[PDB]
Amino acid sequence: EMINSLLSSGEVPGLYTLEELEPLLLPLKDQASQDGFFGPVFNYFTYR
Amino acid sequence: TDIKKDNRVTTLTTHAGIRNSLLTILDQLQRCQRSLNEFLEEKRSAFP
Repeated sequence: EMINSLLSSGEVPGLYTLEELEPLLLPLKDQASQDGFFGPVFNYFTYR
Repeated sequence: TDIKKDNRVTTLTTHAGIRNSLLTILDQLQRCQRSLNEFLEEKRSAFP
């Protein structure tokens, strides 16, 4: 079921918490700014 | 265009979240400046 989700969507649900996404996705805002991808940082992480 | 609609000065306090729109427009202009560096050096080599 986890592999089914990670195939279909791109995320694994209920895997990370909320506090463990900003010090990890924090180095992605720069390429997020330069590439043209908008919205929050987590959609860019899922797209990568 | 929305400023052309209503020109009362306190409408900018009450638009639909303009703060991130303004900051992102400023940041993208900074980035197109960094893209324009090369053309600036071309015109500096053109006129002494």
